[PDB]
Amino acid sequence: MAQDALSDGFVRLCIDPSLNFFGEGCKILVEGQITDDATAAENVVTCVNSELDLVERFGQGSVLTESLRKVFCMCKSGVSVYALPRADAAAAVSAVYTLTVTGTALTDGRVQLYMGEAEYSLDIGVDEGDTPTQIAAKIVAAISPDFPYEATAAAGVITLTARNGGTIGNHLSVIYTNLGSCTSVTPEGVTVAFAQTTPGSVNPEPNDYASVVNECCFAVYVLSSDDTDWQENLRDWIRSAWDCSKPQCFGHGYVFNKGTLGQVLADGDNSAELSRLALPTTYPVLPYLTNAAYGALSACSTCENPELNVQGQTYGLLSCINMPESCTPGWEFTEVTQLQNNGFVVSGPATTSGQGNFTSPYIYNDVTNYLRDEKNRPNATFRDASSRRLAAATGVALATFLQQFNGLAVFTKNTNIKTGIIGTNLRLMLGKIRKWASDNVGVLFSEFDNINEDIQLVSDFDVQPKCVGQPGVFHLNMRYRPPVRGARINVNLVPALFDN
Amino acid sequence: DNINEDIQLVSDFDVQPKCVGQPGVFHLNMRYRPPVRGARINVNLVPALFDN
Amino acid sequence: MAQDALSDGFVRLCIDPSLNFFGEGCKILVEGQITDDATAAENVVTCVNSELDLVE
Amino acid sequence: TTYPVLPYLTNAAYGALSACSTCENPELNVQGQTYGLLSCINMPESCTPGWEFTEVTQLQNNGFVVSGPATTSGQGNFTSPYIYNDVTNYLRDEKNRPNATFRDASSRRLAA
Amino acid sequence: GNHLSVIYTNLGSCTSVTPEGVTVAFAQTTPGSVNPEPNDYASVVNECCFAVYVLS
Repeated sequence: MAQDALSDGFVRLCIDPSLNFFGEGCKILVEGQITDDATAAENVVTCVNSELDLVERFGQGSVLTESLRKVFCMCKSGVSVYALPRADAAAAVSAVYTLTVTGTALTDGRVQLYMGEAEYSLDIGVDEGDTPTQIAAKIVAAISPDFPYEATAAAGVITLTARNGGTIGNHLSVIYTNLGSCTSVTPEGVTVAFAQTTPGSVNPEPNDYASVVNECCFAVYVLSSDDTDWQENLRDWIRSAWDCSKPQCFGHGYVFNKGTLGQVLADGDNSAELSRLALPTTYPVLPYLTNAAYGALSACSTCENPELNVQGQTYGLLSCINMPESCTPGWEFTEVTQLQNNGFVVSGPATTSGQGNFTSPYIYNDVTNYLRDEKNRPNATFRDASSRRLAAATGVALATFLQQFNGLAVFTKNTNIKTGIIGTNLRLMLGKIRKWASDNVGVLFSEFDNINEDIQLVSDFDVQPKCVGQPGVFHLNMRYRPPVRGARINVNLVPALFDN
Repeated sequence: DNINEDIQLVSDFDVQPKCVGQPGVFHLNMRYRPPVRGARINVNLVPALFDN
Repeated sequence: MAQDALSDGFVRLCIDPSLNFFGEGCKILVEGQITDDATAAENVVTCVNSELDLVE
Repeated sequence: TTYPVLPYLTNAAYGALSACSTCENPELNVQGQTYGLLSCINMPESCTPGWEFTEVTQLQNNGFVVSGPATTSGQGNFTSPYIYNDVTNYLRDEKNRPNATFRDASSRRLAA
Repeated sequence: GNHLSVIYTNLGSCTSVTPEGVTVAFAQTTPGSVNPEPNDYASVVNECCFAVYVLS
């Protein structure tokens, strides 16, 4: 039994509210810790298809699953997500914090605490007085399973210990939002204190990228760790992906650095391959969540066109992260200027107030840690990440163009081509290359300073000594500039008065 | 390279000793090269920044 | 493998913003005093490549 | 050692491509992603190439034909290989002198 | 025949749901020993022109 309009089988109808027409966007790789209850294989890259399989595959409340949660939040489409799970060192210890409640509530109301991120913050209320600290600590009825820490729920005071060992858990921050003036009435006589009691000690230091990411290409690398040694290994891998010794894969990596001004400036190892997210000691959010948000935002979820800058309050808004409002900005303006001038990406809140509501941050500058070329000359050639993106795009675009000369007859010495032959020579190849370069002014390039000096073609015979040059081998030199864009306006405002 | 040295033709009477050569027998020597074609291009790419 | 456009090995790409196309222009000699903390050999003509090797 | 395909199938495909479907004009080189694609062979994608680039360079410089896949990924889908260099095993000379007279397979066809 | 290779594509996670609890292992137990070595080309390919030879 069938239906008339469909019975003959000319139209074959399929109804599915879960199909996706989008093609396979670029690739992003996320690397972080896992836990024992994970079912994914250690030290092996895998593909992730949606939010839902986390925890089962990558463990409960582990760093990697939390990072992937933001990665899949900033990208509704146009990206492919890959994961590189890592395991904790066997000797690593877990950091410990104590949240000691005190007093005895004597007025009814609500108490709402901020923990790590807006998702892990909870609002819990009490409807009667005379509740001791024992009736307090009922918070555990609200703490989510995904919180990266475990609450002991002891006798009146709850202790917090990280799930993943090492220094990564050494960053939890707890804030009493309603302690100050607010429109929500807080129980009177309640005082909650937060303090640390033990740090982490050991972090894993894998050095095997050449075996797990051997040849597959990735666009953005996100590393959920704060260890300088691990970051240097990733930097070396990206160096390798760009070296001229063999065909290149390119790519750009994102890391963070938390500390005081004098400490953060000590991590500037002139890395053109890294964007370093400088954060202060008093930062109220888990750093790797912000790092993952920035990485996933810049990972072609916006950059389908490589020349776009991830800046400002529109194209650089990390809308997946929420932090409470505060008067203190985190960095002073002079500290911000120093960080920006030394090669660190600085973020800030989208609004300021003392009421303590939730706000999202954004990014002031999209910069790489590059400050000096290989001859130690300071310049801004690779100051912006868009410069690296454009260099990668130009390399591929130029490589595709030159393919037409592969297998084409080449005439040297006597350069007269007999009628009917299919071939070329140096002068005609140079003309075609110049024409292609000129056609691209406005897309890849800015106008050329002197096109007669920027592009040069020579044959291997002209270079090598007699009887050593190989036949059919050519050398090309090309110098170029990327397009310019508005950066700043300095305004002088002079209020006069009506006169004469 | 040099057509005058790359092709040479000689008769048998010129080569074999006297009274041993044969009539209507020739020796030809030819040297040639195959055609050349594009093989590789070495590209140096030197990014800069707008100045002056 | 790397990337499809660069995999076959016909085009071998090098990206280095510190390269120079200029040939060697003719030479100039600079003669003057040094100090005891310099690491250069006295009374020996040597080439200088950039402004930054100085002092030491 | 880790080649994931039956060795003789690749050899047969290469020979069939280089014999008739291409070389009725003897000066063509069976290389690249267009004129040297073995479209009748499919193998899963892999992050590992089988040969490191230095090994590839050594094999090429020692008179061996090397090949690789047309595309790379970790998902494991099917891809076809192609020939990097269409080269014979010729080195040295009948008088023991290194030269490249018969380096390319098209040289033999042109000589014939 | 000493060259067979068997690969489990969906051992790692993929868009195809591999049943859980299933594992397949592959190994060799006995190799080959002897191959033919004919030397009679002069009688079967006697003066007939072939452009390409394939040896499987």
